[PDB]
Amino acid sequence: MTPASYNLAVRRAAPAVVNVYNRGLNTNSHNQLEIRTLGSGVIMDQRGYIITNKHVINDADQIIVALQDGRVFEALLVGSDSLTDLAVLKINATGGLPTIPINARRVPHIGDVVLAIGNPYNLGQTITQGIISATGRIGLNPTGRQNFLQTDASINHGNSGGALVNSLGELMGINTLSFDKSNDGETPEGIGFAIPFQLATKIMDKLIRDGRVIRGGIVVNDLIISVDNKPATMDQVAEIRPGSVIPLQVTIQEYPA
Amino acid sequence: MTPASYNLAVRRAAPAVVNVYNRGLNTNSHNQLEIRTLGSGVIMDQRGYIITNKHVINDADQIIVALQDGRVFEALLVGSDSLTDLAVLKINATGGLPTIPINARRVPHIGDVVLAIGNPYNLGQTITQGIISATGRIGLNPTGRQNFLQTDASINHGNSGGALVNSLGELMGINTLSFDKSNDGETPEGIGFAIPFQLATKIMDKLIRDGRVIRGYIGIGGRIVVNEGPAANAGIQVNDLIISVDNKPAISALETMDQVAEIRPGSVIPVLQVTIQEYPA
Amino acid sequence: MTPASYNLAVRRAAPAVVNVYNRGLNTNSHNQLEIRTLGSGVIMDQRGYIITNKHVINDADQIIVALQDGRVFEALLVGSDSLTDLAVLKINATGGLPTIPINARRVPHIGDVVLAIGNPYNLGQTITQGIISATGRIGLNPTGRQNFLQTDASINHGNSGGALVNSLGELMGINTLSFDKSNDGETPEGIGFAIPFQLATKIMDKLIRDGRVIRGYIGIGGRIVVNEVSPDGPAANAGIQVNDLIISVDNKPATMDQVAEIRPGSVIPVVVLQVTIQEYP
Amino acid sequence: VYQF
Amino acid sequence: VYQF
Repeated sequence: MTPASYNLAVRRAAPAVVNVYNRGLNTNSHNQLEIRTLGSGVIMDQRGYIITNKHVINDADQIIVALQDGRVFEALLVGSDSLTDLAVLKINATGGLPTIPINARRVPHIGDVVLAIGNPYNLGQTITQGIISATGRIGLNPTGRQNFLQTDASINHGNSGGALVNSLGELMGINTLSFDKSNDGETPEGIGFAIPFQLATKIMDKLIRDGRVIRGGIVVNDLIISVDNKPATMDQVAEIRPGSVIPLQVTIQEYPA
Repeated sequence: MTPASYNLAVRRAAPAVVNVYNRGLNTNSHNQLEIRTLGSGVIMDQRGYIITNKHVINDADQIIVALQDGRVFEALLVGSDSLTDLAVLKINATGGLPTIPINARRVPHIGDVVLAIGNPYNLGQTITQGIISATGRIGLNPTGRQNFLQTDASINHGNSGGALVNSLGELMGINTLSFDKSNDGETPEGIGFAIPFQLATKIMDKLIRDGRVIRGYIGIGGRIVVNEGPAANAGIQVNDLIISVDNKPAISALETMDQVAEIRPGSVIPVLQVTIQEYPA
Repeated sequence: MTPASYNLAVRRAAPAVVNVYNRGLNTNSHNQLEIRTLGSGVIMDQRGYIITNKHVINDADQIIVALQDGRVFEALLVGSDSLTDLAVLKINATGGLPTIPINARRVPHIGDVVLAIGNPYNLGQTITQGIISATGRIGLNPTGRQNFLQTDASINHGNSGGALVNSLGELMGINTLSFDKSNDGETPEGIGFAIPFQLATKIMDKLIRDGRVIRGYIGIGGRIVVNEVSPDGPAANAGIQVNDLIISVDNKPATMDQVAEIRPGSVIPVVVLQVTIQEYP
Repeated sequence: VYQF
Repeated sequence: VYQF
């Protein structure tokens, strides 16, 4: 017998999980190299793109990305989205980059064993083990438009933006937050959230293309039987393209504010 | 290769775990059912009996049960037990019901992987995994003593009344309270308790049968000699022992404790001849 | 079928981890023994040598070791080490002792499932599971270096000194403490440390042999090359240094492991002087 | 101990 | 940091 282990998921995925440092300019004298926040990110491919949470790089003058191999790089903010708290970066690294196992044909199920890869309290890269607790959740929100994976894998400050992989090493999600406070005197335990790797990819490619996110039975609160040319959904509207007319004559466009 | 996953136990057991809402009258000013507390429950068998925690349905003016499949119901409180913090609800279904896999021959082992299934903070049904950290527990603070199963599967507010199942999906226990905020020290991590299924099964039957648990009480509690009641008023002495209660030697005391409790009130019993009474409220 | 379980690891390892109690004579005003602290311990071999944490037995008047089998012993303190926070006790037993399973050729890996064995909050022996989260650890804010194992297996007060084992029940580390962070704003979940068994073992033999861990204090503190934090001592009494590099110490590319292990009292050739190693304060 |  |  051999010790039970998820080392395989570690070897396959961890190298691609990097430490992210959001550095801003301060008034301590001229300190412009002070960390503001820090977190994690995932090298998505050989071109140097990295996914991470928006709140981790917001208002930054400089983003450093560190790899478990030692290398460090000045990072380029290529785009971000306030609705998914997602953000893409780019690191000009030739010589090769370790990448995160991806498997678009995989459906994550509840009960699936997972591992959060990150950099809590900047202690260094750490792996935590849990399972997929739930799917299609709003998480911590006034109710927006996105579904999160819920996990009991332990995530702490510094895990934001890092990877949530399965026992095979396949990206399942981008760890976002950990169910903040509670009502009565009790600290919740084991309730974390990640953005499904599918949404994470749709938003990445969009950010990479338009430098940002282009966002466009059923009754208005009259009633709308259908939209464009298909049954009535409040989700498709955005996936059209600003300046597109569809049946009355209504023309959609940007989703500001 | 394939992804290690306990989703099987999830498909098998989770359909049977439900949301319990403890509603009460005018919680603002005007008469209207307000949601006082949340909880979970487990559907035990097809008749519609559901186990949950007593602390969850106390002072409920209206108890509502919501199935994971969409159905909702007003449930009737068939009964509860304080000494075990167990309650039983009944709902009248007709389309059939998802019931919890129960394997009465299975004996839980320390280290068995388990899944806590419940509705934490009303975020919707969630599953968490740990192991059985310990068995035969909570005897270091005996008042209304009981046996517990210990686990490091994340238990949060809202998980009470819910299920603890093994990798196969079998019911191992009913998640009750969580060891939280010791004193002023700190927040204990991964210490959670559940009533062992066997004890929950014996308590439910009692609740379905009599609407309450009828314990056999005599009158000799000192924390088999009687070292300090209504039953000792005809046959029992003071500082003496008793090899056979009901004229059958149960070696120790704890066994005589349960045996006696298992004895229905009124039944004359030879300690001398004393008749059993019901344990005082 | 068969439930997923780490019970096999529990059955082989748990009998060997003990409940350690620290009792004092000047704790109450009646000078009767009272627990001032408690934690866990691990019986290493049959001579009665048990490893535990220093902070658990510090300044005790009596150290009590309780085994899962019911036996209780008074323990002798053979030695401790601030640097690693390891202590080694000795109970005098007859009739045999349960000893921790050890596989000196097993290399712990990040991702290996591990089980923490101990007495959190004195609830009795409890087992929790997680994985090995990291290796070669502990903050970039040291003082005296000794690296740990990091794990997400729930560790609580009382778990200290206890065992962290893999699925085969092999000893991976000695749990030492759950990162309870430096201040407030949040409670860290799942961050715990343990002294790798290889290190724990070496240190124990050194305490057993010499009653304390003799290291190598040459006299060159800094913040390689001679640095800038503090002033030198007996280390400059042979090699003039206040701001100069250092090639290779003792004929090997230059690292304080050897330094501390060189045996105080031996002239050593340091490239880029003939200094003789001295014992740490 | 016993208090039954 | 360090001290030898």
